Amino acid sequence: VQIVYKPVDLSKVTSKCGSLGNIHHKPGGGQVEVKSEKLDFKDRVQSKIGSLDNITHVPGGGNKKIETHKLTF
Amino acid sequence: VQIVYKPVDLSKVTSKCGSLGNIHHKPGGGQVEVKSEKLDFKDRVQSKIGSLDNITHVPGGGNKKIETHKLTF
Amino acid sequence: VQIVYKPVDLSKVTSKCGSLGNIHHKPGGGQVEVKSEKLDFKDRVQSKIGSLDNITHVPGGGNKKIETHKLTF
Amino acid sequence: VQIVYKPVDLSKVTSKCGSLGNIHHKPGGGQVEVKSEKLDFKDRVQSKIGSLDNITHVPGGGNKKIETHKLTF
Amino acid sequence: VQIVYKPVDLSKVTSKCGSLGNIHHKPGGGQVEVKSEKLDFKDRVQSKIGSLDNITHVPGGGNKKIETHKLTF
Amino acid sequence: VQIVYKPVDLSKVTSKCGSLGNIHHKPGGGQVEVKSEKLDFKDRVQSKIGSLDNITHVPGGGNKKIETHKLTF
Amino acid sequence: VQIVYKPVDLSKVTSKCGSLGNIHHKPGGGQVEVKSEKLDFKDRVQSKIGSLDNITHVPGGGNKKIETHKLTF
Amino acid sequence: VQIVYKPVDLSKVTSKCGSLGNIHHKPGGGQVEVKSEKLDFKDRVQSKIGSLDNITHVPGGGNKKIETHKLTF
Amino acid sequence: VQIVYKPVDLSKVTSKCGSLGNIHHKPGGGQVEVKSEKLDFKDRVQSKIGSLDNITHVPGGGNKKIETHKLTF
Amino acid sequence: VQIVYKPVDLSKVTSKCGSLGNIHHKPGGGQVEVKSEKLDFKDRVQSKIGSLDNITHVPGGGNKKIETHKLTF
Repeated sequence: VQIVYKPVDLSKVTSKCGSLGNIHHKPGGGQVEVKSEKLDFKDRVQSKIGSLDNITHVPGGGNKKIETHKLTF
Repeated sequence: VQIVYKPVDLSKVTSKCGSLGNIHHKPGGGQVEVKSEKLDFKDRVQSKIGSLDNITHVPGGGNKKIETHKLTF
Repeated sequence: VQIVYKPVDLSKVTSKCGSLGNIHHKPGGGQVEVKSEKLDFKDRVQSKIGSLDNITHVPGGGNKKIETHKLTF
Repeated sequence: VQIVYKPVDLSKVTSKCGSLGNIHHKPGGGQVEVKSEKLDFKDRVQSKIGSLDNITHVPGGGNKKIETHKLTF
Repeated sequence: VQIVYKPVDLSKVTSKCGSLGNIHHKPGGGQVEVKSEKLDFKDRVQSKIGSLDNITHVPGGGNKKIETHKLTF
Repeated sequence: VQIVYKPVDLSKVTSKCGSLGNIHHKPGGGQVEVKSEKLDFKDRVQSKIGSLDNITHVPGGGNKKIETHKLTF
Repeated sequence: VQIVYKPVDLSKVTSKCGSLGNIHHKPGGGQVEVKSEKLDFKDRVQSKIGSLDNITHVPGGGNKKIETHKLTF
Repeated sequence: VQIVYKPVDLSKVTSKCGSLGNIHHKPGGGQVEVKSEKLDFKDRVQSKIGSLDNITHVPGGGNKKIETHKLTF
Repeated sequence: VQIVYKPVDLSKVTSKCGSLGNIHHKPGGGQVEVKSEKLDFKDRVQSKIGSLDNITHVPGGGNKKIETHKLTF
Repeated sequence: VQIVYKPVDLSKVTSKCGSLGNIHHKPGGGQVEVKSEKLDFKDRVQSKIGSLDNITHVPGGGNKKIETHKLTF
């Protein structure tokens, strides 16, 4: 048997911004509490427990491009 | 048997912005509580327990493009 | 047997914005409580328990394009 | 047997905006409570339990385009 | 046997807006309560339990285009 | 002229409580707004403007006794 | 002229409590706003403007007794 | 002229409490805003402007007794 | 003219508490804002502007007694 | 003219407490802002501007007694 796999891609992902400006992010603080006797995790776990966070993700043009090229028998 | 797989793509993903401006995000704080005796997770778990977060995701043009090219027998 | 697979795509995804402006997002804080004795998760679970969050997702043109190209016997 | 699969697409998805303006989103806080003795999830579950959130998704032109190209025997 | 599959598409999805303006979304807070002894979910479940949320989805032109191209024996 | 003023009082004000118990007062938050150009107050004014309060007055027996003894010509 | 003023008082104000207990006061937060150009107060004013407060006044027996003994010509 | 002023008082103010207990006061945070161009106060003013407070006044028996003994010509 | 002023007082103010206990006061934080161009106060003013406070006044028996004995011509 | 002023007082202010206990006061932090161009105070002013405080006043029996004995012509 014969297989040919030549997927072509000629693509653009473009972002044009003149100016972002004055981003103000001032969060007031809260309170967080957790109480859990026994905890048992296994096999590829990614958890977040009792967390009070604040993020400001201001990329000056942040673009993604994902591809996946699978081939199996 | 014979297979040919030459999918072509010539695509644009464009964003044009003159100016974003003054984004104000001031959250007042809250309160969060959890109480759970026994916790048991397994096999590819991603959890969030008792979290008080605040995010400001202001990309200056944030575009996605996803493709998946699967081939199996 | 013979197969030919040459799907062509020449597509645009465009966003044109002159100016976003003054986005104000000021949430007042609340209260959240959970009490659950035993918790048992398995096999590709993504959960959110007892969370008080606030998000401001202001992309300056945020566009998606998704494709999936499957082929099997 | 013979198969030919050459679906062509030449499409636009366009958004033109002069200016968004002054979006005000000020939610007053509430209260949320949950009490559940035993919880057991399995096999591709994505849940949200006891959550008090607020989102402001103001893309400056946010457009989608989805395609799915399946072929099987 | 012979098959030919060349569906052509040359389509536009356009949105033209001069200006959105002043969108005010100020929700007063409520109260939510749930009490459920035993919970058991399986096989591709996506649930929301005891949630007090507020969303403001103001895309500056947000358009969709979906296609599905299936072929099987 | 002659005046005699000997008002006698031998009074009890009693409260007997065995046990108060579990008083739960969890108010959900609201929103309040006021807009008033010019405000002019004088001469023994006690006002409350634009206030979102919550009180829990649980005295373990709270009793009043008031008297006023006036005499004039 | 003659005046006699011998008001007698032999009074009790009593509170008997065995036990108060578990008083829970968890208020969810709200939002308050005021906008008033010109404000002019005079002569014994006590005001409250734009206030979001929470009080828990749990005296273990809180009793009042007031008297006023006036005499004038 | 003659005046006699011998007001007698033999009074009790009593509070008896066995035990107060577990007073929980957890207020969720709110948001408060005020905007007032010109402010002009005079002559014995006590004001509160733009305040987000929380009080827990738990006296172990807090009793008042007030008297006022005035005499004038 | 003759005046006699011998007001007698033999009074008790008593508080009896066996035990106060476990007072929990955990306030979540809020946000407060004020903007006022010109401020002009005079003559015995006591004000509070833009304050986010928290008080826990737990006297182990806190009692008041006030008297005022005025005499004028 | 003759005046006699011999006001007698034989009074108790008592507080009896067996034990106060475990007072927990953990306030979450907030945010406070003020902006006021011109400020002009005079004549016995006591003000508080832009203050984020926390007090725990736990006297082991804190009692007041006030008297005022005025006499004028």
